[PDB]
Amino acid sequence: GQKVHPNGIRLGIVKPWNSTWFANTKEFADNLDSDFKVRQYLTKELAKASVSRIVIERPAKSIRVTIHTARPGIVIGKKGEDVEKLRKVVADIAGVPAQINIAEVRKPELDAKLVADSITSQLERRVMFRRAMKRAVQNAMRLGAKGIKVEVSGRLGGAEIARTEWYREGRVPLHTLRADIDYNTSEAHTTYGVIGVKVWIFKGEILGGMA
Amino acid sequence: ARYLGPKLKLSRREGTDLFLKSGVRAIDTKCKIEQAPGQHGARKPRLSDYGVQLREKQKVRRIYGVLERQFRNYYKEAARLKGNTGENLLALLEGRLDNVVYRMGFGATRAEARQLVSHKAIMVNGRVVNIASYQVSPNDVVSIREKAKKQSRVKAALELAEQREKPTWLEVDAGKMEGTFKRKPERSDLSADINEHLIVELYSK
Amino acid sequence: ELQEKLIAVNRVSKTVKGGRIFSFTALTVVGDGNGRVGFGYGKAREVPAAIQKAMEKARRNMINVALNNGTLQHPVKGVHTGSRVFMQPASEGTGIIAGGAMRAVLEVAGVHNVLAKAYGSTNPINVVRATIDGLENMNSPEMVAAKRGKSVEEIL
Amino acid sequence: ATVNQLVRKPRARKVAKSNVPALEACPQKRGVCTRVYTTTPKKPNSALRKVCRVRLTNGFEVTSYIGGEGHNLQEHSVILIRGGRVKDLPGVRYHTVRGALDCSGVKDRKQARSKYGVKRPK
RNA sequence: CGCGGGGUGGAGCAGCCUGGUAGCUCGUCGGGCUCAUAACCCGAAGAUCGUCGGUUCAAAUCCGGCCCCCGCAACCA
RNA sequence: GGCCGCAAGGUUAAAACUCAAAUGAAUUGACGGGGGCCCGCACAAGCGGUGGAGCAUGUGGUUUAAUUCGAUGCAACGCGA
RNA sequence: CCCGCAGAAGAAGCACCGGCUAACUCCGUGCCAGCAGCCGCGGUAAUACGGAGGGUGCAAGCGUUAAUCGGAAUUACUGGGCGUAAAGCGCACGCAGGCGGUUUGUUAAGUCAGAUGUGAAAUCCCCGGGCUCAACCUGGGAACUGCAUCUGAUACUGGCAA
Ligand SMILES: [Mg+2]
Ligand SMILES: [Mg+2]
Ligand SMILES: [Mg+2]
Ligand SMILES: [Mg+2]
Ligand SMILES: [Mg+2]
Ligand SMILES: [Mg+2]
Ligand SMILES: [Mg+2]
Ligand SMILES: [Mg+2]
Ligand SMILES: [Mg+2]
Ligand SMILES: [Mg+2]
Ligand SMILES: [Mg+2]
Ligand SMILES: [Mg+2]
Ligand SMILES: [Mg+2]
Ligand SMILES: [Mg+2]
Ligand SMILES: [Mg+2]
Ligand SMILES: [Mg+2]
Ligand SMILES: [Mg+2]
Ligand SMILES: [Mg+2]
Ligand SMILES: [Mg+2]
Ligand SMILES: [Mg+2]
Ligand SMILES: [Mg+2]
Ligand SMILES: [Mg+2]
Ligand SMILES: [Mg+2]
Ligand SMILES: [Mg+2]
Ligand SMILES: [Mg+2]
Ligand SMILES: [Mg+2]
Ligand SMILES: [Mg+2]
Ligand SMILES: [Mg+2]
Repeated sequence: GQKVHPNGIRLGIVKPWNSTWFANTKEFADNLDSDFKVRQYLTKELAKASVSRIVIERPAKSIRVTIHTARPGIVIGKKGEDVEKLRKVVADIAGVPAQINIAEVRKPELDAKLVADSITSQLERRVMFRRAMKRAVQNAMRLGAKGIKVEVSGRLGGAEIARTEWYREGRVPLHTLRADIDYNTSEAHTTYGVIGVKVWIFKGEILGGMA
Repeated sequence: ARYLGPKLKLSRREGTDLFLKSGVRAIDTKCKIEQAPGQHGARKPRLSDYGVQLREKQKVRRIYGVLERQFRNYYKEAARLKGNTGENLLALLEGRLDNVVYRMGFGATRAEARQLVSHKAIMVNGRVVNIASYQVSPNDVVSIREKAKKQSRVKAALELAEQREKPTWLEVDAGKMEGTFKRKPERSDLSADINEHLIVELYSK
Repeated sequence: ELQEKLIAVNRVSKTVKGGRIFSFTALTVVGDGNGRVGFGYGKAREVPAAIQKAMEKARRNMINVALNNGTLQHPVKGVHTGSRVFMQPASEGTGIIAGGAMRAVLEVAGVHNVLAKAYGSTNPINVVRATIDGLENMNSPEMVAAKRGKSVEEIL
Repeated sequence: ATVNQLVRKPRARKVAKSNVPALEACPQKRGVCTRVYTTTPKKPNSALRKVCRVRLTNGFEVTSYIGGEGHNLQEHSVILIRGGRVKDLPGVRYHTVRGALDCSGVKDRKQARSKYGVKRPK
């Protein structure tokens, strides 16, 4: 069958929104276009900075970006040079005065987006897909994830026939709404085509809800 | 007959040091001793039972400079002879005259020793012997004849032999340039890394 | 201390409603050289898991064999499903002359000189089991003297 | 099985016939190409395999495969044949010897030259 | 920087050579034991094998890089 | 070929040629106009329809300079749109 | 056979590299050309067809074919089987033949032990010797598993007697 998006089905219940601002129908679409532009530019720039989650937050006359990243040192660089460059570019893109904040992810082995990006990086660098996915699963379980599942799909090892391979350890209850399933995907553009990577990480269950 | 190709190639393929060069310089400095020779040298394929047996036999043959027919004859004689077959085979290979000359130290390499023996530089009991495969007997004196006593390569080889570890089963006088073959080298005197079971099994298929 | 070697890996199928499900079987033999030898057979969806399971099973369920100076004590026969096996105490220096699975089992067991031949079926699993059984059914001069109520000098 | 039964009637060795009876225990034999043509191979494979019907010096008329790319053979061409069948050709149990009497070596071969009668290039 | 050796639960030690198997003692907790401590017995917890990689069906082990630690290294007026 | 038989035939008993399998037991599925058990608007019990008419709409076909391309058992045909 | 002369000077090839089986990549071709001992390979990324580079194995040889034994316990004496895989006559009676409960005596045929004669030399094997070594030649032994005759043993088998 076809499974629902774990993040989308858990929005509001346990997962927050990435963009968090109010807008009337007059400015809704323009806000969406600008947010798309900002996220695209930021990912393209900080591809090698291990960025996990861009969070856009708009005061009525301001744009506040919050970059969740594993290595703040590289994104900020020398004192404030790189952040100021990013701030000025995002300001011109948005057309509004901008303010960039940086949140450090202390455990990049439990972040699904970072894990998927690392696997795709390894796949592009022509490692063995089983080796890469087993390393990711072992690292997450060692770091203490309640569960993790990783799936790779399409022309594995340059094979003419496409296949899907997946490894799960621990438990990853998808149907439990109150669970905390971090999920993200990535694509490795190998010389034989695209290889899709999906990662589920069950970190726990939030009883209190806490939206 | 004699292998005339690159010698470090054989050493790399086998993996160990076969002492195919004089030993003034490290074999790691002279070549990539770790990597196998060829386009696909970096890859290390897994060897099967027949592979390792063949490898061991090739190692011994390349070390001593013996082709398949002569080596097979050596094995046949060793099997026929009483006692341990592998030990007898090693004893015969040691008994070879070129090996004896190299052990005494009148040659930087076994090839150099064979060169001297072929070019009639070696007297055994006052008899000029020309065959490298000549089996030396116990209590045999082996001496360099006066024609070759002037060669500088013999003295350089003597210095290299002094550098090397001395064999107990021989007694060599460098001033006289002559050594006595006291006794057949025991298995304890011979190198431990060489395995004989593989050779015996390979030829006892 | 325990020397171990993998004899054979075989691919097998299950043929389920959807398609065919493949899995791997590993036959391994471990031994201490000093006389203890034990075989193991494992199965998993992947080769490394199967080999590790076989290694664990082989590490367990060992058996001691009475070795005389690194060789057998008397000619011994061994039988199983198809494998009929004969082994002879050859002289020192002959080496282990045996075919495949028997070679592996005897080498890890620690016997350095035997003359063996496998009659009948030569299926690796059955021949390993038959060889181990034959090694088990081999008594020493001390054992026969004790059971017969005599001294070793009377038995010779 | 019983030794008494064996004494009455011993065990009679199973005489295995040769698979190349036209050679008559000879390594090669000379013949004349009665006809040169091509044939379709057996089921799992496909090609136009070159074969010769050859009248041997000892009266036998056999069919022989022509190995290598291209051949100059024709009718009334004396050739030398050896043993060996082509499997996926019904009734062909002999090979022609390339580089033999009135048979040219394969052109432009650099490997297996000895098998195809090709002389060493300079 | 030159050469060599080393890095394994918190500490002190095996396991490295032969690629498959994380062990021993002290320390911690609990129980029994002791009136209790102590001693003794039984359990339970604790490394990811310095780290980054490479090889391989599979790496504490094989190879390389980096990080450190130690020994050796010729220089202080 | 021999022997036996009125005959039908019986008995003794090859070779050339041809293939790389033929077979025995058992294992997991799928299937059976095999067997048992169970469920679902599956049937049965009911109500309202479609198939007839006109028109709307999609498809096939035919036509056209073009009638853009795709979906086309259930699970395409008021589908992408 | 020895001594002298000159100068690396005159002297390396063949098969193979998918598994069995030690040794891999690229290019050309596209169920064609072709390969093949078996299993198979080739329909557009061929480690299996051709060429190249690299490698592996032998080497003045290397491959192919033919032939015998081996592996083949696949004619099984050593050393197999016959309920369903090939294999118990449809069933019985019975001659020749094969086998023979138990005790004693006797014989000495089988059996065993010893001795004698012979079993040509060469070949095979062991210890030596001579060709510079080896092949080769050679001294002495061992062996030639056998046959015959004689002298003994009498447990078993056979004969004879009860
Ligand atoms: Mg859905
Ligand atoms: Mg069989
Ligand atoms: Mg008839
Ligand atoms: Mg309903
Ligand atoms: Mg109805
Ligand atoms: Mg209608
Ligand atoms: Mg239609
Ligand atoms: Mg259409
Ligand atoms: Mg269409
Ligand atoms: Mg519809
Ligand atoms: Mg190979
Ligand atoms: Mg070929
Ligand atoms: Mg190609
Ligand atoms: Mg080719
Ligand atoms: Mg043949
Ligand atoms: Mg036979
Ligand atoms: Mg049978
Ligand atoms: Mg039947
Ligand atoms: Mg039957
Ligand atoms: Mg019956
Ligand atoms: Mg009787
Ligand atoms: Mg009778
Ligand atoms: Mg008598
Ligand atoms: Mg004679
Ligand atoms: Mg001599
Ligand atoms: Mg003689
Ligand atoms: Mg009697
Ligand atoms: Mg009697």
